[PDB]
Amino acid sequence: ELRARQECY
Amino acid sequence: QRTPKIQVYSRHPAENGKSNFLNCYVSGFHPSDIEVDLLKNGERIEKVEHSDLSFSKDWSFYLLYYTEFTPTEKDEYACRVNHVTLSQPKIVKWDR
Amino acid sequence: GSHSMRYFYTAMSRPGRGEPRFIAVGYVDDTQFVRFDSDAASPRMAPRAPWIEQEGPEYWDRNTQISKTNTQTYRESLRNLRGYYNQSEAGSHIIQRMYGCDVGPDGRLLRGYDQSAYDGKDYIALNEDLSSWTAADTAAQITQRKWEAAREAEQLRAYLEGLCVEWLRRYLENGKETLQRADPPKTHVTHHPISDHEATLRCWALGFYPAEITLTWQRDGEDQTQDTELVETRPAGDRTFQKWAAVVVPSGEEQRYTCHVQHEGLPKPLTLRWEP
Ligand code: NA
Repeated sequence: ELRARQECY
Repeated sequence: QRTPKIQVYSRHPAENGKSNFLNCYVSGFHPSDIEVDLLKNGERIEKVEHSDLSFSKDWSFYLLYYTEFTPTEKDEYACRVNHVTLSQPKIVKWDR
Repeated sequence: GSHSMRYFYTAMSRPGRGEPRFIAVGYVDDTQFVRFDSDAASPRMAPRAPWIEQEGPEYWDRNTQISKTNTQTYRESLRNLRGYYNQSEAGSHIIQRMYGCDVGPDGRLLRGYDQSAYDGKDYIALNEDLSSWTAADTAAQITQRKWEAAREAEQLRAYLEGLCVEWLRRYLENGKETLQRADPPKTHVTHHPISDHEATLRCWALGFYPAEITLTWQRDGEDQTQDTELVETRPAGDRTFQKWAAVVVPSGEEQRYTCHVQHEGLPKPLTLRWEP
């Protein structure tokens, strides 16, 4: 299951 | 940039007249764009499949290219690789 | 024993050839189980192991949406990193990210991971505390400040201690017949004369899973690490792996050499010699 809602770099 | 390592081998120990899989494993390379052909007597084998792009702990990429085949004593097999680190394609013969 | 789940993301710009490509692959241990490719005709999270196929449509839709959002997020990140390094719009660049969790035999979290690279070099990594960052350079410090202002480490810790371990345990149960089965190597020793003076002894391990293996040659009981050629462990295409180790030996001294094989699927470690 993937991590949701990543912040961009 | 990092140049690809190349191994050419079969899935199972080769026996003339028995269906097998011919593998070309390319690894250790960066960046990820790469051109790989499997060759039979010098001619490009059509409809070769490959694995999904992934990478190792040192960030270098690896891919497996493969095709079903039946080895014989006459037929020579090879893998041909091009990459930005290579002036011209590298050909690695299947060491039967 | 212990087990791992990992996702591997690659984002690749290609100026003049469209928008950057985003690829994601997921593994449990050495078994790939999902893939996503933004270049596909219709991009979707897609199964690559039989035991994941039983997940319902909500799972496939949710993971597809995350990956489609990541395609856009990683394009923004590529634009940002180009600026952080004062790079022109003409060059192609790559962000790589690996993240996931390890659990022990009881399923407890052993450690979490989140590490990134730019153009193949370490860029930023979450520390083992799951609370602070290590930035490789002053560009990565910009990302670090942005992620500290956003409390991104806290989001990673929540994922790693929760969803990551919970879903890993589910996959290990649903796939137990393969994921919790170690297949031992089939082994043999071959002999290849080089000249009247030397010959090559090669120790083979075939058909093993998982990929971790130790193959060593000893001469008179002493490891010959400097003189042993070890090929990279390579996939067979049927889930299993192959490896060999070779040493050049003086003709007539072959029986002084022993090959030693350690692998999780073996009842006990193996000692092999050439048998003409
Ligand atoms: Na196991």
